[PDB]
Amino acid sequence: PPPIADEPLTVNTGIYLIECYSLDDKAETFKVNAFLSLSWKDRRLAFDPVRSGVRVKTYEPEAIWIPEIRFVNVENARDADVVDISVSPDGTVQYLERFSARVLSPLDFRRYPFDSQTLHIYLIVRSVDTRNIVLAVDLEKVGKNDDVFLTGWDIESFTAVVKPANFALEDRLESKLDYQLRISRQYFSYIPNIILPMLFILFISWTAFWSTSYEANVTLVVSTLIAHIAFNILVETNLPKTPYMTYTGAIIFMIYLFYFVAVIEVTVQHYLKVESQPARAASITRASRIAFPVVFLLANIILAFLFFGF
Amino acid sequence: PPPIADEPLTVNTGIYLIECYSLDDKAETFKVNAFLSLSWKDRRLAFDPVRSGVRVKTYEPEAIWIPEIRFVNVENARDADVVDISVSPDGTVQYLERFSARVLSPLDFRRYPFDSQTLHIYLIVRSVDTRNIVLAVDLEKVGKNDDVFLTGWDIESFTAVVKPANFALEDRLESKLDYQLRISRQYFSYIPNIILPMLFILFISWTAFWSTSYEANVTLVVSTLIAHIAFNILVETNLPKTPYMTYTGAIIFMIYLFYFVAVIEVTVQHYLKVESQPARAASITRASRIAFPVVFLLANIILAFLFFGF
Amino acid sequence: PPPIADEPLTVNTGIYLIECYSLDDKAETFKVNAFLSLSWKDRRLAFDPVRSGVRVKTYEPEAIWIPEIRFVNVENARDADVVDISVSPDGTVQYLERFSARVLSPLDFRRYPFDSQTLHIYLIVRSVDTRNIVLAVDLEKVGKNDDVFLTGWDIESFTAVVKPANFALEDRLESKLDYQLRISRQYFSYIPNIILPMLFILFISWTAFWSTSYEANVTLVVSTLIAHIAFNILVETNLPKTPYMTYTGAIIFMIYLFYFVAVIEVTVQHYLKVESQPARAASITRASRIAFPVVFLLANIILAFLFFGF
Amino acid sequence: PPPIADEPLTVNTGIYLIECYSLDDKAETFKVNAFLSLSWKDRRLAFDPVRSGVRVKTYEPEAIWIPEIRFVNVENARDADVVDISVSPDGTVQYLERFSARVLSPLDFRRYPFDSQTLHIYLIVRSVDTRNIVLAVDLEKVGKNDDVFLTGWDIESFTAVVKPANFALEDRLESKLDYQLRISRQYFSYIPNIILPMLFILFISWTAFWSTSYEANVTLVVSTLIAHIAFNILVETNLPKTPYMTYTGAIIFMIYLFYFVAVIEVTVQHYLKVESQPARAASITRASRIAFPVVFLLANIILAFLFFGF
Amino acid sequence: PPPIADEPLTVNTGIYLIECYSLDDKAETFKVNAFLSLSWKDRRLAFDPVRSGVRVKTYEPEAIWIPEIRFVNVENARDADVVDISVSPDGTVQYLERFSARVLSPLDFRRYPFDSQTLHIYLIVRSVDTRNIVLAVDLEKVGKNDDVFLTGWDIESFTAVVKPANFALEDRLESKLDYQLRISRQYFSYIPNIILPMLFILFISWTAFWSTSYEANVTLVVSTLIAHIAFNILVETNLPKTPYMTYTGAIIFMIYLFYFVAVIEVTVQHYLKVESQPARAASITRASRIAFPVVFLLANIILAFLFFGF
Ligand SMILES: [Cs+]
Repeated sequence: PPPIADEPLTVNTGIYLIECYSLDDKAETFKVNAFLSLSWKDRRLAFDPVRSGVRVKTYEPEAIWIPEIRFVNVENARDADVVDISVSPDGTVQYLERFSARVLSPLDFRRYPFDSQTLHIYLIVRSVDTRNIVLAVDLEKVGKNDDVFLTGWDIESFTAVVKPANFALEDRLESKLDYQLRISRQYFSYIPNIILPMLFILFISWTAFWSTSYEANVTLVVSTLIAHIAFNILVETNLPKTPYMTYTGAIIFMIYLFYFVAVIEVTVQHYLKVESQPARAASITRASRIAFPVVFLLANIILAFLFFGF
Repeated sequence: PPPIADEPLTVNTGIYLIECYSLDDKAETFKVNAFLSLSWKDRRLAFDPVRSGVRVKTYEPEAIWIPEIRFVNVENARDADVVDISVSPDGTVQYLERFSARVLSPLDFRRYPFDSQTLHIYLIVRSVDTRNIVLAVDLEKVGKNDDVFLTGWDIESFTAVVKPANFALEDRLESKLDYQLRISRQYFSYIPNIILPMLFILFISWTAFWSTSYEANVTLVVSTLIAHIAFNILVETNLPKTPYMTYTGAIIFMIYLFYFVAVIEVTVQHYLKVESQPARAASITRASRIAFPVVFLLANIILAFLFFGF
Repeated sequence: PPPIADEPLTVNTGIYLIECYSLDDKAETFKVNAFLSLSWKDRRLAFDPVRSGVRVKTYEPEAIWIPEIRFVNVENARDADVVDISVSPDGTVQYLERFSARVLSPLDFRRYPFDSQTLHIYLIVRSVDTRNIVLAVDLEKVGKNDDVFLTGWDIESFTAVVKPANFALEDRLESKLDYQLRISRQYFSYIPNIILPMLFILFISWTAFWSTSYEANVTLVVSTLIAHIAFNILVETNLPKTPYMTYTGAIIFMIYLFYFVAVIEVTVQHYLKVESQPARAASITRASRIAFPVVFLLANIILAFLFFGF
Repeated sequence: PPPIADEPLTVNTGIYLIECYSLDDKAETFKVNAFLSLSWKDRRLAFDPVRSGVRVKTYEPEAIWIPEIRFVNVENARDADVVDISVSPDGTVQYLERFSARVLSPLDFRRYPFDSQTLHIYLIVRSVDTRNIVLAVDLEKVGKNDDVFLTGWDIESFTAVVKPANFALEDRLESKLDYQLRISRQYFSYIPNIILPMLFILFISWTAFWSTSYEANVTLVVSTLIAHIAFNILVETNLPKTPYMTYTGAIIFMIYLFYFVAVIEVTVQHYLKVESQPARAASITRASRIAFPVVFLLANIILAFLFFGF
Repeated sequence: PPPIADEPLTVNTGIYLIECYSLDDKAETFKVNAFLSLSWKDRRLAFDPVRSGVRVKTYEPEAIWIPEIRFVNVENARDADVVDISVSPDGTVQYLERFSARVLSPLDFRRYPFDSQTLHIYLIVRSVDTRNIVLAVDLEKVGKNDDVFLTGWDIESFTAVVKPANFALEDRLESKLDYQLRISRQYFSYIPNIILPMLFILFISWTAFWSTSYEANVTLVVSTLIAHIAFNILVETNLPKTPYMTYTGAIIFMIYLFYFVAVIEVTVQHYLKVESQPARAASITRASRIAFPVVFLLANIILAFLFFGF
C-alpha cells in the first residue's frame, strides 16, 4: 500500500555500526552489526495531534507501508530485528532496525601487510509506481560507536556518499547508496612473526660465504631454503589467490633468488676449488660477501620504492 | 489452484547473478546470490484496467497460484526471499525473488592450474494436470552485475540454453533449463608459489652432478626430494580425488623420477669410483649434466603437448 | 486422522536420487538430494469422478492424512519440501517430496584404496491403531539420474530390499525398508600421489646397499624414513580410526620394517667393517641387495593375496 | 494450561538412541539422534471409552498441555519433530518425539589412546504451581539400537540414573535426570600409525651408539628428533588443551629426553675422542647401548604402571 | 502498547549462565547459553487477587507489552526461547527466557599463555515515549552454575556493573548494562607442548660450542632453527594478528637471535681456524659456552620482568 505522492518520494537512511568483526582476508568479507534508520513522508497517516492520542503514534510493521531496503553486497537475506516505528503528525515516519549481515566487500592486497582498505555497504531500493530515491540523514549515520572492534585493523572513518546512484534495472529504477568504512591494517605482528624471522634465515643462508666446506655449505644454504617455504606457505595461506602481485609475495619471491645464486656460488666455489684454482674460488666467495647483501638491500629499495613510492 | 489453460502453459524464467563467491575446488560446489524472474498467463485474474484500481495489481504469494520452481543441483532447499509480484491486466503475472543457494556443479581438473570451467544452475518444474514448459526471457537473464566476484577466477560469460529438456519423471513430466556460467582460472599465484618454487628445488637436486662427494650428494638430492613432497602435498590438498590425471599431478609426478634416477646416478658414481674405475664415474656424471635437463625439458614438451596441444 | 481400514494399510514408497555428493570417509556419512514417492488407499476421500471436479484432486498436506515417514540413519530431521499431492478417485493418494538429508552409512575400509561400498537409506514408519506396512513401487525407485555424481566414486547400482522388516518397538510396531546404494572407489589418484611416491622413496632407502659410507648411508636410509611418515600421515588422515586393519595401513606398516632392517644392515656393515672383517661386511651388504627386494615383493604377494585373494 | 493435580505430578521419560555419531575429542561434544518418550496423568482429559470414539484419542500438541522438557548440556535448542501423542482414558498421556541435538559432555583424556568414557544427556524441567518431578520408564529407555555407530568407539552400555536431582533454581524447582552413555575407545589404529612408528624412529635415533662418526651421528639422532615432532604435533592436534597430563603426552614427552641425552652422549663421545682419550669414548658409547633401552623400557614400566596400575 | 508510567520505568534484568563454551582466541568471541530474567511495573494489568483467578496470572508474549532487550556485542540476533511469564497483582511482570548467542568480547594477549581475561555481555534497550532504565536483580544474576565449562579456562567470577550507562543514540536514549565474566587461562599444556620443547631445541642448538666441525655445527645450529619455526608457526596460528607484542611472541622472537649469533659464532670459529689462529677460535667458542646461556637467562629475567613485573 505505497504512499500516494506528487513526486519521487525520498526515503532517509542511516547506519549506526554497533559491532564490527571477523574481517576475512581470504574470503574478502566481513560481518557487521548495526542500526538502520529510515524515514519518509506518508501524508496518508498524518494524524491530528490535539484531536487524539499523543505527540507520535507507535505502529507495527504490518500497519504501515514500509520501503523494502535490501543490502546489495550481502551473502544472505540480512538479519534484522525491528527496534521502533514512530509516525510524526505530518505523516512523517521514523523507522529503526538493528541488522547484522555479513558484507562482501573486496580488498586490495597490493601492499599486503602494509595495506589500507575501503569497505562497502549498499542498500538498493526498487520502485513501484511512485519512484523511490534514497538519501542519508547524517545524525543517524555518525554510526560507529567508540567501541568498534575489527581485530587487527585500525579504523579510520565511517562516512557515506550523499548522492545516490539511480539505476535502470528491469523496467524499474532502483536507488543505491554507498556507505564507506575505511580501515588500515595493524601490520606489526607481521614483523616478529614473519618479516624478521624470514630475514634471519636469509642471513644464515649466506653465512656460507665465510666457509670452505661444501658439506656444511649445503646443510647451510639448503636447510634455510626449506625454512623459507615454511614462511612462503604460512603467508600464501592467510591470503587469497590474487591475480596481481602482493608486496610480501614480491619480496618473499625475490628471496627465493638470493638462495638460488647463493646455492650457485657455493656450488661453483667447488668445481673451481677441486679444479685446483682456489685462486678464483676464495676470490668469488670473497666478493659474494658484499655482492649479495648489497644487491639485496638495493633490490629492496628498488622493490620497496616500486610499491609505496609510486 | 493452477491456471485453467488450453495448452501447456509456458513459464518465463530469468536469473540476475548479484553475487558469486566461494568456488570450492575440493567439494566441487559454489554459492550464488541472484534474482529469479518468472512470468506466465493466468487469464483467471485478468482485471479490467479502467473499471478498477490501476495499471498493475500487487499480490502476495498466498493470493496467486505460483509455479513451484525448484533448483536441481543444490545442496539444500534454495534460500529465496520474494521481491515483488505484479499482475498485468491480460492475466500475465510478473514474479521476482532473490535467492541464494549453493550449487553443486562438477569441475574438470584435467588442466588443473590452467583450466577453464563451465558451471551449471538448473530449475526443474513438475506438472499437475496442465503441463508446464519453462523458457528464458533474456532481458531478465542478462544477469551478472559488473561486480560479480569469484575470487581467483576470471569470469567469461553468463548465458543459458534456450531449449529446455522435458523429462518423463514418475508419471508426470517436468521441464528443466540449463543456466551456464563459464569461467577460467586465475593461474598465476600458482607460479611464484608452486610452479617456480617446485622447479628451483629440482635444479639444486641435480647440482650433484658437479660434485664428487656422496656425503654432500645425498644431503643434496635427498634434502630436495623432501621439499618436493612439501609441494606434492600442498597441491594434492587443494584438489579432489580425481579418478583421472591432472596436468600438475603429472609433472608433479614426472618430477618424482628425475629424483630417482638422480639418486641413481649419484649412487652409481660411487660403487664405480670406489671400484677404482673413475674412468667411468666422471664419465657418467659428466653426461647426466645434459641427459637430465634435456630429458626433462623434452618430457615437459612431451607432457605439455600431450595435455593442451591435443 | 488415519484412514479407517480393514487390515494393515500398505504405503508405497520410492526414491529418485537427484543428487549425490560429499561422501565423507572420516565421518562415514554422505549427503543425498532425492525424490520421495509415497502412496496408499484412503477410501475416506474417494470422490465420484463425474459428479464433480476432475480426474484427480490436488490437496494440501493439512487436508489429507499423511503417513509420517522418518529416515532412520540420518543426522537431522530430513530436509524435504513437498512437490505434489494427487488423490485418485478410489481413495488412492499420490505423494511426492524432494528431500535432502545427510545419511549415516558405515563403510568398510578393509581394502581401503581398492574398496567397494554399500550405502544405506532407511525409512521407518510407526503405527497407531491401524498397522502400517511400507513397500516399494519400482517405477518411482529406478531413482538415480544419469547424472548422479559422487566425486571419486564409481556408482554401481541403486536397488532396494522389497521385503520390509517389521519391528516391535515400544508397544507399537514400525516397518523399515532398505534402500541400497552400491559404489566402488576410484582408486587411481591413489597411485601417482600415494602408492608410487611411497614406493620410490623405499627404493632409494636401499640404494645404501651399494655404498660403503655410513655418513651417506644414514643421510640415505634415514632421510627417506622421514618422507615415509609424510605418507603415513597423509593417509592416516583421510581415514577413520578403524578398529581393524586396512590394506594400505598394512603395507604402509610393512614398509616401516624394510627401513628398520635396512637401517640394521647399514649399521652392521659398520661394527663389522671397523672390526677389520670386511670379509663379512661386503658379504652381507651384497646379499641384502637381493634379500630385501625379494622378501618385499614376496611379502606383498603374501600381503596382497591375504586381503583380496581370500 | 497445566494439569490440576493433588501432588507433584510425575512425568515419565525415555530415550531410544537411533543414531550416534561424530564424537569430537577436541570440542568434547557428540551428536545423537534419538526418541524421547514422555507420559503423565492429566485426569483433565480422561474420556469415557464406551461413550465415545475409541481406545485412545490422538491429539496435536496445541490441544494438550505438555511439559517443557529442555536438555541441559546442549549447544542449541534441541532439534525434535513430534512422532505421536496418544491419550489413555484415565487421563494418561503418551508422548513421543525424535530429537537430534549435539550434546556437550566432557571427556577424560588421562589415558588418551586407551581411555574409556562416560557421556551424559540431561533433561531438566522447570515447575509452575504444580511441581514437576521427572522419572524414567525403562521399556522406552532400553534405547540404543543394535546399530548405534560411534566411529572409532566401542559402545558398552546405555543406562540411566533412576533417582532425579531436584534443584532450587530461581524461586522455582526444576528436576534433572542423568542418561548415561558408556564407551571405550578403539585404540589400535593408534599403533600402526602413531605408537609403533613413533617407536621405530626412537630406535634408529640410537643406532648412533654403534658409530664413531659425529657427521653421521647427528644426521642420525637429529634427523629422527625432527620426525618425532611430526608425531608430537600429529597427536597434540586431535586432542584438546588438557590442564592435566595425558598418557601419550607423557611418553611422547618422556621420549624428548632419550633424544637429548642421546644427543648428549654422541656430543661427548667427541670432545672426549678429540681429546685423545678414546679410552673413555668407546667406553661410554658402549654402555649407552644398554643404559638407554633399559632406562627406557624401565621408564615405560614406571610410566605405564603409574597411569593404569593405580 | 507501553506501560503508562509517571516516570522512567525501571526494568530489572538478570543472567544465569547455564553453559559456557568455545572461547575462540583467534576470532575473539565466545558462545554462552544462559537465562535472561526481566521485570517491571505495568500497573495496567494489575488484577485483583480475590476477585478472580489466582496468585499470579500466566500470559503469552503477544498478550503483554514486553521491553525489547537486545544484546549489544553479538554476531547475530540472539537465540532465545521463552521459559515463563508471570504477572503479579500490583501489575509487576516476571519474565524469563533462555538465550544462547555468541558474544564478541575482545581479549588482551599481552601475556598470552599466562593471561587473564574479562569478557562482556551487554543488553541495551531503546526508549519510546516513557524512558527505559535497565538495572540488575542479583538473585537472578548469581547466574553461573557450578558446572560452567570453558575448556582450557579457569573461571574466576560472574558479576555485573550495577549502574547502567544511559546514551543519547539518535533522538532516543537507550540504557546499557555491563555483565562481566572474568577468566584466567589454563597455561600448562603450553609447557610440555610448546615452552619446554621450544627450549630443548634451543639447547641442542648450542651444543655446537663444544664442537670443532662446521659440517656438524651447521647440521646442528641450522637443523634446530628449522624446528623452532615449527613452534613459531604452531603458536602464531592459535592467536590473532595482535597490533601489540605478546609475551610468547617476544621470547619466541628473542630466541630467533640466539640462533643468529649462535650461527655467527660457529661461522667465525671457522674463518678464524682456517686462518691458522685457533689461538682465538677455541677462545671465542669457549666463551660462548657461558655468554649465551647467561645473556639468555638474563634476557628472560629482563624480558619476563618487563611484562609481568610492571
Ligand atoms: Cs647432513
